Amino acid sequence: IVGGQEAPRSKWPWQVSLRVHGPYWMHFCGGSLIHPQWVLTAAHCVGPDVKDLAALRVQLREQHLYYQDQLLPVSRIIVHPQFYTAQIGADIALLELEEPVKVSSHVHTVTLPPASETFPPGMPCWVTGWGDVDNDERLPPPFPLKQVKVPIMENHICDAKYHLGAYTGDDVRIVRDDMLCAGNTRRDSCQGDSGGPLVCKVNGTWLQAGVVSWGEGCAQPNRPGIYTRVTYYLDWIHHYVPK
Amino acid sequence: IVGGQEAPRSKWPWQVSLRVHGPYWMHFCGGSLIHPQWVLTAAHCVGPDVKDLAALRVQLREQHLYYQDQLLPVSRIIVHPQFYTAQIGADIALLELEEPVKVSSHVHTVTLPPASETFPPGMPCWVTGWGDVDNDERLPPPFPLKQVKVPIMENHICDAKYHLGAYTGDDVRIVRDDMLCAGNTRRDSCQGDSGGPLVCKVNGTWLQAGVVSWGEGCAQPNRPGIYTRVTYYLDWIHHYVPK
Amino acid sequence: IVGGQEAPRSKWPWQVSLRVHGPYWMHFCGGSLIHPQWVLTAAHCVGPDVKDLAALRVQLREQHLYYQDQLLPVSRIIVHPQFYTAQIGADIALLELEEPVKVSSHVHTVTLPPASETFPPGMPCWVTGWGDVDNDERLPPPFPLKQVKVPIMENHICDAKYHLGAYTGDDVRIVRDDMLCAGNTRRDSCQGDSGGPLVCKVNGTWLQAGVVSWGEGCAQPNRPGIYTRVTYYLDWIHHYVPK
Amino acid sequence: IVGGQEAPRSKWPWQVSLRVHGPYWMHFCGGSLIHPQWVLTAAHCVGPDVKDLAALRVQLREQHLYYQDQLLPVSRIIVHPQFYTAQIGADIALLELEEPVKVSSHVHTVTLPPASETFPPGMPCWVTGWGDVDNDERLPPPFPLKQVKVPIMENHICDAKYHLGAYTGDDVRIVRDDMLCAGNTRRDSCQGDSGGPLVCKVNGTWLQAGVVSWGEGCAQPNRPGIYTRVTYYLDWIHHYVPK
Ligand SMILES: C[Si](C)(O[Si](C)(C)c1coc2ccc(C(=O)N3CCC(c4cccc(CN)c4)CC3)cc12)c1coc2ccc(C(=O)N3CCC(c4cccc(CN)c4)CC3)cc12
Ligand SMILES: C[Si](C)(O[Si](C)(C)c1coc2ccc(C(=O)N3CCC(c4cccc(CN)c4)CC3)cc12)c1coc2ccc(C(=O)N3CCC(c4cccc(CN)c4)CC3)cc12
Ligand SMILES: [Cl-]
Ligand SMILES: [Cl-]
Ligand SMILES: [Cl-]
Ligand SMILES: [Cl-]
Repeated sequence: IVGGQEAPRSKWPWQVSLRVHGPYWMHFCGGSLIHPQWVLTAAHCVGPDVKDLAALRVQLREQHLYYQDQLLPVSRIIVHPQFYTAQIGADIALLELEEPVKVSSHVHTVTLPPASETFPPGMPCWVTGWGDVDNDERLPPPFPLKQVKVPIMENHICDAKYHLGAYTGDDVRIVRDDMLCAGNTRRDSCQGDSGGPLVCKVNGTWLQAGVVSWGEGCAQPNRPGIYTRVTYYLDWIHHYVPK
Repeated sequence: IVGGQEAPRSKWPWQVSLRVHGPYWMHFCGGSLIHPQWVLTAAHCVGPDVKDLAALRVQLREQHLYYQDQLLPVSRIIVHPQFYTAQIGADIALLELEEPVKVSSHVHTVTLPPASETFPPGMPCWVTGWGDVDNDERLPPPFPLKQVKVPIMENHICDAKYHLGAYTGDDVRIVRDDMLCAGNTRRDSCQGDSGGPLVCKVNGTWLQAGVVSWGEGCAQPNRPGIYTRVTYYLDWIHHYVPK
Repeated sequence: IVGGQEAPRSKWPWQVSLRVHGPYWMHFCGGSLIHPQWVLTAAHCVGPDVKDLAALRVQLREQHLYYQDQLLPVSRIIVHPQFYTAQIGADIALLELEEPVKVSSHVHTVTLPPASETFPPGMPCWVTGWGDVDNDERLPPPFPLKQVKVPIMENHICDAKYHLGAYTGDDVRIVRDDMLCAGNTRRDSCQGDSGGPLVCKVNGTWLQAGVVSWGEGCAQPNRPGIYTRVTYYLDWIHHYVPK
Repeated sequence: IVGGQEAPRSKWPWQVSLRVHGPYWMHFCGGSLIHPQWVLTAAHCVGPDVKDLAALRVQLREQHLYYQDQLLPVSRIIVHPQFYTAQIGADIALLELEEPVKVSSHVHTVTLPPASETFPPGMPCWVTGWGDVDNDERLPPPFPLKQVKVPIMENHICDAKYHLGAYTGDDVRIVRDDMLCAGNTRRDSCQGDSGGPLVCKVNGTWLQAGVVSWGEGCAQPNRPGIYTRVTYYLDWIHHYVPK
């Protein structure tokens, strides 16, 4: 997270951390608890090439990474079959937990938006994670969960910004219709935040609008953060996750 | 270049090296001389973002990098407007030199293929360059130009390989129709070879079939190297370079 | 620490961590609390060149680095004037804290040895710290304090080992008389453990025999760890620290 | 070499490069041809631990490293038996070549000084090598041999300078009697120049005064380059090398 601060312990009860087996169970990507037995994340965290399930675990909301880990095994990785790279799109994946989590006020699910939900330009949303704090700047120990408030950007404007200072033809889409943009040169998600949630409070209810997907660096001029648009893939999500 | 060997001095008179300004004028991609005032390279080497032309120079065929440099400045960088990433396609670009080069038996242009040549499996083709000699292994000093003979794999077969060990659906195309596949687990191009030539001997004449573009690593199982298919982009090239 | 295990919370109440200011207050050496206002460490951790005192802080016994830091600033750095490198000797230094620490069962001083204790082979001795767990392997998060029991090797025997596989003449002393050897190819201190304590239980009391100083790598054949012999430097220490 | 320039091809016919076996025969240290069958170098380049002779070769004077290598095998490494580290001293070694070199005006021996030779403070001398061009700045390709003119410094002054900004007692020697100092904040030897020659023209004859040994960084305030004093070790040298 670039330009944020450390999150209050009471906030973001759905945030998860994805961990890969090595010398330790290291954080590589974020995710969100969308049902007691399912995590929503980015396909590029876990694909497109097939991964060993035994080398992956999930960690539920933690103030500080690694300090009080209680690692959860995963029973299935479901990567959207249209995914090959984040720039092409379909950057979305599900992880089915081995058990349902017992929900509490401290760890619980996020609400998905209705199909019709339009998160309008300017709407204040929040992105969270334990990613880098700037380009090539790691989150320092003790690895607090960070948050930053970022406004939704309209696709057409976000696409136009990506074309400024580029050779790419103006009518050739960079930011595609299954993607959503947020952030500026002071506030953004960054590497390690991938797969985590962009959430917006709509009439007082928190809805997950996006999944951290990609961008050109973090907080760079004319290069807002790009997210997979959750509304776009609701039907695919609902094919596996109970409503 | 993975596999193969140091090129004889008499071969590949069209090979160029692209250099970026820093503590020294460092090699970062290859290219080919297609006209005395024009170099053909990969878009990903010089885009999609606009770079400072003053910080780019070209070196004509050299047996060893850096030893006998005579760097040439560039007046224009022209990048295919469809280009955004190598995995999407249109990985092709042109550099106009500030002056025409004087040609000779040692340094001269390569012939572009007619629109109809398809470069089928079994054709004798070579890829050349100063890139890495295996995944994450640098070409050692004194940096000789390398060459390797690479076998063509038909696009549909190549695409099908790219789907083995992938989540990507089998009918979601990975290797696109403007690309070409060649190489195996002993013979391939690698990082630093990008933008250079794949040339095939057709009826006694060397034609440039491909521009080194991408792949999943270098010389990995089921993952041939991918080239930009030059025939696909002949009309574009001819918008800029005289016939 | 190579080998051994995470220390129980009740053990080594004297262990400290030295921190250098940067993107975070990073652990770079250990130390020991020898008086409420004084820490004993290795000279090589803080010298021979004079450093900015404002950029140094000390953390008292913590089970996990960084998680619950309460950093304490330093008023004086006193380095043995014979010191230039660890291989020459006099690898010993004192830090005066700006305030006295409040002691308890969890955090308190270690007892210095009488001038006459020699710490012979067979004595039960432990070395503790947050350093590397093998040559060039970092202690992973969450950075637990480690301990390992290390066997003492008599100085002359240790010196003779240091000469095996060396050009150095056998009568040119390597392990000097102000040093002490301990450890083997399974149990040793390592980088990041420097400046911390080697403690040996003598007649029911824990005494600090050694300060972690140097060695040829960590847990390597014929190369025990080398410590600064605390008894050699008692008079110096007592020039500064009250009895 | 810090602050130098590329050497004329006619200069320094005694300079050699020491090469270690890996992915290529990489330069690690300098040396000097002091007899047709012997190279003078620093012991820290090849010790104090015993090295495999088969993994070492010598390269005679070359304008550019790696370009025209003709690598020479070594038949004996002789490391001064008093050597353990450069800061202690005796940082001097001999390599006996498998054959005598055939001398020419382009490659030939350097003259050693007489025992009595005093290279006085201020005398202009030259150091040469293919080392780093500043702290942590590698010599760029095509790796030219560099030179820089450096004045001799008196030991007592050099020792005093090393004490400025240090905790080390003023009467505790840092720069020892077998060492010689030269250089300033604009001109110095650096890592990779080790073992190469410091040469001074005395009444029109070039004599080797020093062997590049160590220092605190390169070209740092109050930290001149330190060399092994060749006069000090003449008798040891003459024990193996014919006069
Ligand atoms: C994940 Si990749 C490594 O991405 Si790119 C550097 C190619 C990339 C393409 O578009 C981009 C657009 C942006 C960024 C970028 O700036 N990022 C940093 C910031 C980050 C980020 C993350 C989270 C949030 C935010 C928002 N602020 C940003 C997103 C990535 C990176 C990119 C990649 C995608 O598909 C691939 C397919 C293959 C490979 C691959 O294996 N290689 C590349 C090709 C190479 C090769 C070279 C020559 C010849 C051959 C033939 N043998 C091979 C071998 C190694 C790599 C990839
Ligand atoms: C200890 Si240092 C960093 O030197 Si060494 C790595 C060659 C060393 C000398 O003896 C040793 C003996 C052992 C080890 C070693 O193996 N270690 C790894 C393990 C570690 C350790 C730590 C804790 C516990 C244990 C026990 N298991 C071990 C101790 C170090 C290392 C060494 C050193 C001491 O005094 C110095 C003074 C100066 C410098 C220094 O600044 N430089 C070296 C010289 C160099 C230079 C080169 C050519 C010309 C010039 C002139 N401009 C300069 C510039 C950079 C470095 C040092
Ligand atoms: Cl919340
Ligand atoms: Cl040819
Ligand atoms: Cl204890
Ligand atoms: Cl000369």
